[PDB]
Amino acid sequence: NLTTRTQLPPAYTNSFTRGVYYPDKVFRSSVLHSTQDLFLPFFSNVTWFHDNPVLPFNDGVYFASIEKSNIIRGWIFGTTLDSKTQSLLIVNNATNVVIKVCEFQFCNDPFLDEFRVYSSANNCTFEYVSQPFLMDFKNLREFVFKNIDGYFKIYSKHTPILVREPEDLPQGFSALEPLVDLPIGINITRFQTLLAYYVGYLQPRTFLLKYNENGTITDAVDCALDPLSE
Amino acid sequence: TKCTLKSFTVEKGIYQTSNFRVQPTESIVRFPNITNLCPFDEVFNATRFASVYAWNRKRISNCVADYSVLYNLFKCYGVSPTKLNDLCFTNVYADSFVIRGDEVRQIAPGQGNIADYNYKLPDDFTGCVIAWNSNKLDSKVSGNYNYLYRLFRKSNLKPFERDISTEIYQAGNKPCNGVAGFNCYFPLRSYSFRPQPYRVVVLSFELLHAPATVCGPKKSTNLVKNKCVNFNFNGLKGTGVLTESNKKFLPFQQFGRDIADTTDAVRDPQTLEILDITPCSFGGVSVITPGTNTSNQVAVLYQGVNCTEVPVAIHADQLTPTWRVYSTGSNVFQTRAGCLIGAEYVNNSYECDIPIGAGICASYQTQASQS
Amino acid sequence: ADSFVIRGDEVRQIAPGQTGNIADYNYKLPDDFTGCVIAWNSNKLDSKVSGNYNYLYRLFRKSNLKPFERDISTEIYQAGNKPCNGVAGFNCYFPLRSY
Amino acid sequence: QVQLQESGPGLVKPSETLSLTCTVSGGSISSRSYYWGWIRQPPGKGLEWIGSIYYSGSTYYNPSLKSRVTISVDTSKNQFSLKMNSMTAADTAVYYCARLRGDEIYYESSGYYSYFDYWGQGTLVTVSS
Amino acid sequence: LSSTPSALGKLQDVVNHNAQALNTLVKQLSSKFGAISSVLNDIFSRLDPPEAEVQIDRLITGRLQSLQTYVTQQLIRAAEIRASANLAATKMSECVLG
Amino acid sequence: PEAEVQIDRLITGRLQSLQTYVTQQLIRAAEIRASANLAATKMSECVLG
Amino acid sequence: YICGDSTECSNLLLQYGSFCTQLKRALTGIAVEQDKNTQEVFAQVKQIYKTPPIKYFGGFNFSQILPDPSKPSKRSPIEDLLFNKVTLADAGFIKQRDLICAQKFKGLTVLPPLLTDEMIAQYTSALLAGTITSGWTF
Amino acid sequence: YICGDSTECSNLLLQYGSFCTQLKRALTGIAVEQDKNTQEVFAQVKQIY
Amino acid sequence: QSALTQPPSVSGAPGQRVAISCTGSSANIGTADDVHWYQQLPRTAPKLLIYGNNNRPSGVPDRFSGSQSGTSASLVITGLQPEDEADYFCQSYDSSLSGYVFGTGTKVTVL
Repeated sequence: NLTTRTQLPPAYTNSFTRGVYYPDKVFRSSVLHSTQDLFLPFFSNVTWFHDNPVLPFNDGVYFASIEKSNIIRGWIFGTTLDSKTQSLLIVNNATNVVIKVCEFQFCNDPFLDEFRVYSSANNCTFEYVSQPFLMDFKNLREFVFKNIDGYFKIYSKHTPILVREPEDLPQGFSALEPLVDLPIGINITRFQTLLAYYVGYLQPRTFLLKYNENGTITDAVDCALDPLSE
Repeated sequence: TKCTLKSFTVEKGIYQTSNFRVQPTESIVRFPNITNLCPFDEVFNATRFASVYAWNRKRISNCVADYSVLYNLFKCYGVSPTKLNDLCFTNVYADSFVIRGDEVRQIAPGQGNIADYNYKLPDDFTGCVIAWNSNKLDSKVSGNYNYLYRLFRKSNLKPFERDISTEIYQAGNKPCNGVAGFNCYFPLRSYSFRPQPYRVVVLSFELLHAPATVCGPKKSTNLVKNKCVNFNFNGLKGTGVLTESNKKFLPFQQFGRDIADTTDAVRDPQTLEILDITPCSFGGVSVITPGTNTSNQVAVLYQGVNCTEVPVAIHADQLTPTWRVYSTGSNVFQTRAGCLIGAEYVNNSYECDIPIGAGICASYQTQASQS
Repeated sequence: ADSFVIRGDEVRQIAPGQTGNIADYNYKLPDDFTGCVIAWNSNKLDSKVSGNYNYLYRLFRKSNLKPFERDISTEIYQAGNKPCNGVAGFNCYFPLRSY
Repeated sequence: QVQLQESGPGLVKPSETLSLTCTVSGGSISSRSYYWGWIRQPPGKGLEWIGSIYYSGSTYYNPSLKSRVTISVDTSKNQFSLKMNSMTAADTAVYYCARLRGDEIYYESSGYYSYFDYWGQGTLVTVSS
Repeated sequence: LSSTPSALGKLQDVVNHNAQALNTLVKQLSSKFGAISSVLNDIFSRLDPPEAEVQIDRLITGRLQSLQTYVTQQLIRAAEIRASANLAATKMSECVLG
Repeated sequence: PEAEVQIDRLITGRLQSLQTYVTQQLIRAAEIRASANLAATKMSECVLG
Repeated sequence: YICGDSTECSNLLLQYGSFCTQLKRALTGIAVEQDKNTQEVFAQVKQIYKTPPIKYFGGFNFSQILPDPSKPSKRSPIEDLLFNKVTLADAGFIKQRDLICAQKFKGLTVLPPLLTDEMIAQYTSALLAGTITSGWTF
Repeated sequence: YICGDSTECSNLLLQYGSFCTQLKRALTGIAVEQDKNTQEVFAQVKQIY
Repeated sequence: QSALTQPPSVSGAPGQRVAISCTGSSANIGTADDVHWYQQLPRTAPKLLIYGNNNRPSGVPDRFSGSQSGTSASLVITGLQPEDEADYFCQSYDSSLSGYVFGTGTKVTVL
């Protein structure tokens, strides 16, 4: 069902030391690893929204949501959002998550109340109904969506925060553990969400990661970010 | 010492001659305990096949392949065909299709047909293909109405990217929609053979794996710990001792890596524990002699090893547990420089004659005989 | 100057480290080979529609070849894990083939 | 309407051959493309996990059952077999076939969690006799 | 000596140069030198000897160059330490013994 | 597959040229180090006393 | 270091031949040169001198440079302070999570010196006892 | 020196490892060594007389 | 690997709030992920009772739920029913072994 909404100008915010995930499945511990991979640049401009605008997917997207309860209930990925190419839909429906790769045919403003996300789901080629990705304005959720040739990698973290509600994406560090590895062979160039809101874009950078005795990343330095970091 | 110095007379001193190394004793291989076999009858023999421009995947997964039955129906990439039979991986991707005689070398990791325009074989191809020539059996003119060939489009596609649209594409100076003109063509034409379709079976082998489900026909053996063994964990060959790691591996992790580009730990494919890859003990060999002008009696220093990791029982070393072809000596003493065999340790302190290391020196003195 | 008569499909298979009808079943070239392998078309001497039954090759082997080794046998090869029991059946073949 | 039928004999001596079969009663839910497991519960004790299979392969085993005995799925006949060969004296217990969660289509995904939702009635086996 | 941690820097530089040369020799082993893989076992398990031979010849010449470089730096540093030790023995004889 | 075969050759030659230069600079630096130690000793023992 | 020691890679180092032996000769010469350096610096006396049991030297207190017999290292407080300020990274011992000395598994070992720390401390003690009790005469 | 002004050699020199790091640390040590040499030879007075 | 501490029994007086809990290590429950509670009536299959640290499946009523926060997980049962006299089990997904560890059980007794 298509429904009319109000468009707002975007905001911008700081990224601080936030947005570092595990690049590989190899368990390294108590080392300093130099890697050349997709990362969010440190102290960058993360676009901040309060509507559901159609945003590009520039080769990996960091996503974050600060909220009190379950409001943003999922995501939409694809190239074109009509019944011409295949697309990916992730819905966190209360007690489950539904992940579909189909042909689909969406409305202009998909949202959750009821279900008015799309209209048809012809030729479904992937489906996955499982434990909802969303967990526990005190709640902060981080995701990284990385579309490598063959795979859609979602990295996640959930954190109870107590900060100022505007303009205060909190400083500190938290590595983003891998959540799911979808074996989908689709092109993804554009994404949308279902109804704070933060979107940052990944870039191929060189990072130094600190692996502790438990194999968990506790510090990340970007050489490109500053000469001291170099 | 004589052959190292290239002399029949050796002066007094200590000489570094060779390297002490330990043989692998058991030659073990560890595969997951699978009793299945690959149904190759569905692989080699079939009657209907998908097109040259839109082919499909009849994936033979979790089926133990044997390659001695290959010639019951070639070109091979990535791995030479004499040794696909010892590799281990998880899934077999089937990528089979049909071709033409002027297209026998155009669907390849290297060399130029409709597959470059509608559905493509990767250049980074790690599988092995089968070249079956079927004109003399399937004798007909048209292969299929769904088997068609073309010459060009406006753009090439990625490997395994499917676009089979029947429309005029443009490489010229104007767009065309059902319009003929300069580089406005629709070259998609069906096959018409003359004296007969040809068929290729492709089995692509993956990388970046989970714990392996499919192996070769090699029979797995028992796991031997705390001894220098020649091991093979799912294609990972080497030599070393296999101790328990006490490392915090996540369940999807199969290999642990050290500072260098090699494997430090491996998950066992059967009992699912984590085993350290530690190479078995070694050291330099130093030969201590008073000089062949004085005596032929020598003492041997195995540098940096314990006296339990060295051949001590010289009467049982013709079974060759070590890379040292011989084993001599009477008295065994432990020094921080290494395990010294051949010299009797005394509690009297003398001036240093032949240095060994860590305050210990050797000499050829009277004790009454010479030793 | 060792000489013999092959099929045309495997002219280039007289080489070390090769698998094929004559490469891994009947004749093997060493890895340290110094010399040359010469092949020519014999349609002026042996153009026959039917097979020339004085020039044959084996399609199957039981043990791997040695360089410059002859191997003459009339045994029946077993391809499958099931025993052949004398009479050739499914995955049991008489290995000798012809043009 | 999701029911799980279980079958298997209940009394063997040590070092004997036995097998438990788990069949789907006919519901499309918990039929074909689901994760599966077996649960062992001694009499007078609590639940403890022994077996789990993920899609075609990817089998995880209990430390007691690490190399003890294998597990199999015939997907076409909806058969979930756990072999029971030469069991030790601590395996006198009630066994439950159980589906985890998660429908999946056409591929081999990678999830980092686990479940058990629907349970069979439970079959008793005795080995200490 | 307790208040200044950099008082003993002349010895700590010797220890750090030796450990740093060995660690450089270890990280240098994790390099390809233009070959397809830095692992010998992978090249032997994927490639035939007429191509695995030139790949491993590339790797072996890399390790030859690395070892010759390490021994050249060790000879130069050993000459420097020999000069410092000759100065130390001269200072022992002329400052302590007289 | 022929380009980086030749580029590997020319990089290896130029890298060996740099290694030769750095090795000879280290040897000359040791020589100048000995000469500067002698000059400092001569300054202390000839000029300061 | 060159080959993985589980392989026939070592059969192609014979094609180069005399190169590894040249390194083993050169590193042996370096090691013998280091032992010679320690011997030239510290073995300046042929006799091990001792201080008298009454440590009175006209008001000069040498207790911070003379060896302390109450400690097992038999070193001075200054020498015990010096060995604590050097983060030493040798591996000259037989004793075998991993540290930097896991580079031994790549064929890189460390040989222990000929003179231990106790013998160098005894040479230093003999030199100190000589220069206190006898001046430059010893 | 090796590749040039704008020749893409990040796929080329990175295949040989940390070798130019060894050249850079060596030449930096040489440069610091000559500055130390001049400092030891000439700066032997605590005051400018 | 498990470290699952669970009380053996608790008073189950009807119409009264009963709070039960199980606490593990900081690898399965402390990751705030995949802890299940199961209800087992005697001689009856132990059905999945609540999952996702608080998420209720189909058929499970209200006022009867979970309150997990960090290393400790807990169920609240306000208004115990006579059909709720059963044995309650935990299950958590660990990353070091994935041994699918279970609790000892809290057998509620009504009075």
